[PDB]
Amino acid sequence: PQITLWQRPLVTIKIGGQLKEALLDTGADDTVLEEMNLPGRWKPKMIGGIGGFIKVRQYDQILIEICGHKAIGTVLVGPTPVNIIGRNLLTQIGCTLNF
Amino acid sequence: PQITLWQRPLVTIKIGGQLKEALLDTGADDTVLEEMNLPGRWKPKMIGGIGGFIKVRQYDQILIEICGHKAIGTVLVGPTPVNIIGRNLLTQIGCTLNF
Ligand SMILES: COC(=O)N[C@H](C(=O)N[C@@H](C)CCC[C@@H](C=O)N(CCC(C)C)S(=O)(=O)c1ccc(N)cc1)C(c1ccccc1)c1ccccc1
Ligand SMILES: [Cl-]
Ligand SMILES: [Cl-]
Ligand SMILES: [Cl-]
Repeated sequence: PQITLWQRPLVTIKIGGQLKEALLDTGADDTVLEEMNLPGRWKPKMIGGIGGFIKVRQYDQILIEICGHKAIGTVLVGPTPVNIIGRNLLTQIGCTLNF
Repeated sequence: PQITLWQRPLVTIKIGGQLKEALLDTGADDTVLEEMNLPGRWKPKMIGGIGGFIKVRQYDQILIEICGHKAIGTVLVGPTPVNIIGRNLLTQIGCTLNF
């Protein structure tokens, strides 16, 4: 699809068999989701935001479907204001910016 | 142009007679620039997200040139770790997400 930016570019994602709403975020290097259960082990990660840095849990090789496109990659879990799909998965789904 | 997301989508902007590098950020509601001077009236504002909130100065009706496309809009100025072009100005240059 082609998504304009007059409103937040919110899409439905599917992860662990559940639907969530998430923001397609070209400013985010990484995908970060609100607290949830994910399978497997996690590793520590620090990410920097507008307000400073936070600690998050890093899960690798996680299956996630984004606006109907399947991806398998790194998902960080922690105290984010909204679920955010970052460049690590935007590239998997073939997303570009155009003007 | 078509800008891929393999790397941060950084472009050159011109604002207040200064050339700067800024991030095209579909996740950002607002445009936020590192500390700089701008003409005219401003009011304080808090903007938030990952990490928490920061206080910024809000300047309205500011001329900006983004990757050679002229726009006008609100520019926030404050302690952001990176110059961000948000949706308020992305729309004006006709920027879309495509996949
Ligand atoms: C008054 O209105 C607001 O304050 N709106 C919020 C908003 O747009 N804020 C933007 C001006 C500023 C944050 C834009 C945002 C993404 O690239 N970031 C900046 C880019 C990095 C590289 C510096 S960020 O918050 O630091 C970030 C960093 C890393 C990662 N993985 C994800 C996000 C907005 C938000 C949108 C997206 C991410 C974080 C916050 C928000 C939503 C819900 C509740 C509170 C605030
Ligand atoms: Cl990944
Ligand atoms: Cl505006
Ligand atoms: Cl349009």
